[PDB]
Amino acid sequence: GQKVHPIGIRLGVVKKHNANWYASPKQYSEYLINDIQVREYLRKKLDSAMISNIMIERPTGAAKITIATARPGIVIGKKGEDIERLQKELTKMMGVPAQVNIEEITSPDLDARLVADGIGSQLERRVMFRRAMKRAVQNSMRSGAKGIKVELSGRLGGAEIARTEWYREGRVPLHTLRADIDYASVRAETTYGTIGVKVWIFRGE
Amino acid sequence: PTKIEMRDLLQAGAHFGHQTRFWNPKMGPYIFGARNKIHIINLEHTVKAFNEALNYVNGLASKKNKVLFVGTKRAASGIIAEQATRAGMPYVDHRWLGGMLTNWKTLRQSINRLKELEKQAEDGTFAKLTKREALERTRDMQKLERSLGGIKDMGGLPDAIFVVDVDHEAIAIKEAKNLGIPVIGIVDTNSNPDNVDYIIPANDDAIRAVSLYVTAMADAIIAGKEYAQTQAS
Amino acid sequence: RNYGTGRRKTSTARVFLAKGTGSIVVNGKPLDEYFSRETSRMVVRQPLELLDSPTAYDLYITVKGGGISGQAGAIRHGITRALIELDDTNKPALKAAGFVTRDSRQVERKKLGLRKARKRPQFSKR
RNA sequence: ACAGGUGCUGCAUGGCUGUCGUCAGCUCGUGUCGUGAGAUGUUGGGUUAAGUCCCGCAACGAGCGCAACCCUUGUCCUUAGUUACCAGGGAACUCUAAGGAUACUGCCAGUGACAAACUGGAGGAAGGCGGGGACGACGUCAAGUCAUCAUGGCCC
Repeated sequence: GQKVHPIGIRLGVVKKHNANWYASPKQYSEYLINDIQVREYLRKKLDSAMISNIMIERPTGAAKITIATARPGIVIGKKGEDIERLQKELTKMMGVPAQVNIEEITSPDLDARLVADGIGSQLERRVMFRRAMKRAVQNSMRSGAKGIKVELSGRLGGAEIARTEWYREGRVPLHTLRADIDYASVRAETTYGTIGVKVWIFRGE
Repeated sequence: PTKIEMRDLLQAGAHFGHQTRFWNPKMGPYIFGARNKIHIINLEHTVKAFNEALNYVNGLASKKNKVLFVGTKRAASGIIAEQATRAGMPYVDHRWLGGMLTNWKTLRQSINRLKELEKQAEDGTFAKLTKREALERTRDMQKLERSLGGIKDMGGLPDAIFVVDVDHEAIAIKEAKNLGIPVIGIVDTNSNPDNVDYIIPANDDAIRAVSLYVTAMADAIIAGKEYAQTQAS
Repeated sequence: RNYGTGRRKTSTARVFLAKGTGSIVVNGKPLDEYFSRETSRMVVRQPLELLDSPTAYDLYITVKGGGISGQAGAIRHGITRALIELDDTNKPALKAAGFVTRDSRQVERKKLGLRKARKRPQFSKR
């Protein structure tokens, strides 16, 4: 526990906030609470389709939610009937129409959250942690990442003593502020406890 | 020009060895004697060794084989370079990097970096660079080329290594034994003549003698090339 | 009408040089009335006097921000900026005095866990 | 059915944090050496804030650390001039807040291995890392937190 968040330290130099609205000092708190509610609802509902970058920007009441997923087809549904239900469920627990327009991740091996959640799903499927970690490294490296680091922390393989393991390939220079490093941290709820999964994908400058 | 005579070797002083204290006992066979506490080489042996070596390099050049010239001593620094450019063969004159040959797959990256930097300095990409940073990349080029200038166009292991002063270039001999490729080497009367397939007893310290040996090898290789060019039509 | 802008730690001054008797009016008030500090008075009148011309130029200064000595430093800097305007031969002497350099010193911020910019709390081994 | 539990186990854990320590280290691939644990690289001559850089060198390269990229302050320029400013309504100035300029050992003299570099000088608002911050390597303390939270197990 001695490292800054890669996204947060880069929030203004090369990255952008995944929430772009403006409020007044009194309105801001309720905007933020509603935003966090929508985010947690979305991440629990669309847990099948591999969404990674839900972005909330609300211009004057009406909002424009933008989810980026690697599998837009399943979350949109047939002719677009799941997306309408999602639209109205968002609108119900926000103020007025939440236009959710859905992007597409054309390289799911370069997004850190998709890699981390894949490793997590494999871990909850009682797959060897070393093999899952190495598979993710290989997949990202041959998909074209300039660097990938993946850290697995916890009771790995049912071990009584938790340990931290990791693999790195490429550069992933955390201290460089202009590095374009995607980062994700998820948890796999195994049968022996929680295993934390951290993924750094360094893509350029 | 495949047989070198004894007279020019005597003129160049290819017989002056080293002090009798520094001699290698394995060098005893081809030693004439010891005058004024300096060993004298047997030119009868030296000329026959040169004859066999010249026949070998002529055969390699006629089969379009590649021979690496190696010498980093002050006596053989520039002569190796100029004769290698004459013969169109790779050379090593500044310093033999540990692992030029055994670790050849790693040196590929350094040679490729040198080639990329030459290709960008040809068309000119210093416009996008600053005054100091362009000089930084240029000093990178010069430092990297000074180390790998002769082997930048060798592209794979050579089929023979011609070393001057085996004792100085011991690392090259050990690497060549490691990889199995033949060694044509010049041995003074203090060095180890083992792992040298073509032993040439000679003085490797004299500037004139070294120039004579390297030039003779160069003409042998060039004559091999001209003979090989006779089958085009 | 030479114009100089001087700056110090927080105060900013604008001075107007014009050949005259030597009267200095700061913020529409005389320099002595404005500055109760003898040191501040000397600091203001120093750039005029190192080159032997105190009573040669009339000065109209307008200061803002800062404190009593920061404003004096700002006026000195502005007077130097205006002096270099009429003649560039005075610039070497001003440089040798060290009046043309703007003092970049600022109040160092208070850091976290420290009681001041550099003052730390008391430490006990036990 | 269950919910609920600030009930227990930080010595089952995730996440988060302290600390050595913003110390300059910590490693890996290939090559080579050793029966081997390992070594080399990473040591040496200098130099630096720095494993910083140069030169040597059985090493050749790379990675995370250092530095830089980020924020603030120091001078100037440009766009703009209100609710800001006041030299003579003005579009000067301060200021405000965006975008840039400058600073690079760039030039001079010496010392230095024909080096890296250091010492002094000019110009400049600033001179060598201009000042301050954020950024905290592999790891160590079964370090702290089950009472933010999440969670394996135990318990009501």
